[PDB]
Amino acid sequence: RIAGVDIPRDKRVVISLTYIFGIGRTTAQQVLKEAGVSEDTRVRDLTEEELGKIRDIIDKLKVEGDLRREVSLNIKRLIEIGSYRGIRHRRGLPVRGQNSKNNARTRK
Amino acid sequence: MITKTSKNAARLKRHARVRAKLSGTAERPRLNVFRSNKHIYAQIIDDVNGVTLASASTLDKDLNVESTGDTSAATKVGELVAKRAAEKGISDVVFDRGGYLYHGRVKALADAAREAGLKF
Amino acid sequence: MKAGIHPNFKKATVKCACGNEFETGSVKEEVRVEICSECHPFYTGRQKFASADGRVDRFNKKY
Amino acid sequence: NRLKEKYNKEIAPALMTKFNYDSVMQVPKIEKIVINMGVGDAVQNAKAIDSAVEELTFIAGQKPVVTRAKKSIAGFRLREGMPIGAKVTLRGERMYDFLDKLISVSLPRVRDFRGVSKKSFDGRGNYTLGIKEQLIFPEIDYDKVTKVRGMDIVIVTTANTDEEARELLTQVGMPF
RNA sequence: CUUAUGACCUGGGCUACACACGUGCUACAAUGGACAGAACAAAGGGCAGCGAAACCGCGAGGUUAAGCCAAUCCCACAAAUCUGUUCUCAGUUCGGAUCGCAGUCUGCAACUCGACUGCGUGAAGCUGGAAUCGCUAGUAAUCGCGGAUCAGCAUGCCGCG
RNA sequence: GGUCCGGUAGUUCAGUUGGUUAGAAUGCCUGCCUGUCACGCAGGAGGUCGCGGGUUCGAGUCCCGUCCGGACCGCCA
RNA sequence: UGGUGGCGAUAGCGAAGAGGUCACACCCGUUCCCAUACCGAACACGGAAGUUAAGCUCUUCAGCGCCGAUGGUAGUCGGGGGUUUCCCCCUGUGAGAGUAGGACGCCGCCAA
RNA sequence: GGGGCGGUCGCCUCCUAAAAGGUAACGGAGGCGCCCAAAGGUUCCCUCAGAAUGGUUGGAAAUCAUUCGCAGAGUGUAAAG
Repeated sequence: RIAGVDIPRDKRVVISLTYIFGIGRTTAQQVLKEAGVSEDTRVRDLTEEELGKIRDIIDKLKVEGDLRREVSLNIKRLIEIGSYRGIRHRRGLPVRGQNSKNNARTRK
Repeated sequence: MITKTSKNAARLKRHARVRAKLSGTAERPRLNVFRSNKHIYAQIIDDVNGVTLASASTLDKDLNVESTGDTSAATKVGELVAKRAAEKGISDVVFDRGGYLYHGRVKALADAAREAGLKF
Repeated sequence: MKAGIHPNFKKATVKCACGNEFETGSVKEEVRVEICSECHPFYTGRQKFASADGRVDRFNKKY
Repeated sequence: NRLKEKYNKEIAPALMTKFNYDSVMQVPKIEKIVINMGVGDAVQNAKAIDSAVEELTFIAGQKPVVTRAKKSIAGFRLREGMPIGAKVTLRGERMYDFLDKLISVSLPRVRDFRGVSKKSFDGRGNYTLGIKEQLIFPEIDYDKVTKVRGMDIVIVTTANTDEEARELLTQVGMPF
């Protein structure tokens, strides 16, 4: 729809474009202000040109179809590059130096 | 290129299939048709001697019609081969469609022969 | 066509967002297209005009 | 229709000069596009195929055919006789209509797209494609779809070798 | 023992990880969350230190720098609270875990092995079995704020309202 | 030597019939209680069916054969 | 050259090469009979734009497949022996997988 | 192949069976005491099993597409034809 992904239609547009992969709340709000399309709209009943002038700005920033693969390529680069950080990523152990005695059930 | 069978080659199996059940002897000869995409032929065959009694076609040298491939020509060639049966009269003939389906120009030939008077 | 068991088929034009045309049939009557084959960058030959792309391995601490 | 006009006018002449065919009707021609649904049924819910049938009759222009399983295999708990998968063949103006929709709207609307696979060939000039999403043309009512099983696409040509089909499908419009 | 259980030096380890126990912190939400506005404390610290205002930087912070050996100056804009707008009961504008990217400070040095910022991603978790604990009023429960230790590092401790 | 029985979690028995689900006590592990241990209270895994072969979409459970045990009989001179 | 037949594929499967004005067939488009458990490739429907590409017909070849007696044997009827769970002699009879080669068609009947 | 004990007693299929039919044994192998309102009757139309290659859920095989493929597959059920 917007960039591949659909949008929950009955909500505010600022909350709704964060469901796409690549922009959070703060980054969404400033591109939405540059878009100039109100920023307090229900996306169910906006019009087509204010729908469409954000396409060009999300084209020149970057989203899932590119961020997913570049973070994948960078992380497998870190994998086979031979780093301690890469081998920790491989083995599922924590990476940011946290202790493995008592925690990190988020991984493994 | 995908193997598309020849329509005539597929037709031979159905014609042999129907010919296994029936054949045209003396004083009970076999009707025979051809349904080429441009012309319709009719033939009368005696099997015990391998000879033909009478025959007709759309490309006969007379009664040519701009149809020459339609049901009007089918009726005309049917009653043509009906009088061809009549002069050396058999007055009886068994039916044998040539691996076709009894609905179209073959049917036109059939009731052409019927009302012209070759008893089936 | 066994009638009734097939849905209705009719002429149904295409409006891309870029405004490109296409003489198309569909079961519906009208389709809004967000991105066409003349503007989606892979079918723009090879990234003709839709790109924000590039990748380097840069090792620069000179500031 | 438009594709038929372009194929008659320019596609077939260009390739017949390119392969130097003596008879101009030795030209390769796309024969049938068949769309085959497959459900991992195995007696889980009857309504999966009973939804995919009328989804595919909206994707194409006519009703599909519920395929019949050949033999039972208990490796899926598949009893022979209960229905699995759907199929529909497309030909005539219909095939060019569907390929039109494909090239025009469908592949650009995939969530992520790189070039179509280089060597999905049979070895004898046929091609097979696998897509993961039902979102082919945008006027499917996308809110009604529940399951996410995409489609299987089989184009059959009169190509005897892979190279002629490979070259002709380029000017058909398949990216590579 | 002085031809090492004594010294010197570099690097590593004291921070590991299939699991278990304890003590704490934070959540599972609308007596809420986000955004704007309005306030109202005590108690301490500051000279190889506190470092104002102003300017730059989205922000961590950076720059020139006022004053203060302090009931003058600085740390230092307290928060909870109240008023209004919005969200409309969902794994969510809850929750932020873990990760990728780009940075800030300190320090010879931030990889094992620091903290912080802007990003993007967004985890489990929708009140917790058998059990079991603290607490007789400014207490409990919640709300922030100081200090020590100190190049940098606090959810811990001590104390303050 | 013949005939008939059974061969299942570590142990003991169901399921072995229902061809189309592998279960129950006990044991073991973890947590709770107790000063500690034992009782007692919460949680959890396990076997993939004596073996081999054959039928069927599909065998623990159908049919043969091999092995292990048990019961019965092995008589008339 | 087309239609239809009989002969054990000695008829085939292969590999190559030619043909189409006529005939045959690919083709054209489903409108009305009729149809596609979905569809004019399929059934039919009614034409004739170009096409020997395929189908089909002829030309060549022993690669495969097929047919194939001659003299040899194995076996065996009947006699006759022997050291006899099996061997031997004679009058006959005649194995097949092996080659000599044959064959990559023979005869009609109706429409050119 | 003394009786007892064991096993068997009717019907169907193959081998034993000596190239017609038949042919015994406590000889060698299996099945049957049904099922099918169509798994019949006619009419009409097709054609397998397996393998190779592509295709996602999806594979060792679910469903498609192509090619090879005399019969390996089916033929309600035992074997034979």
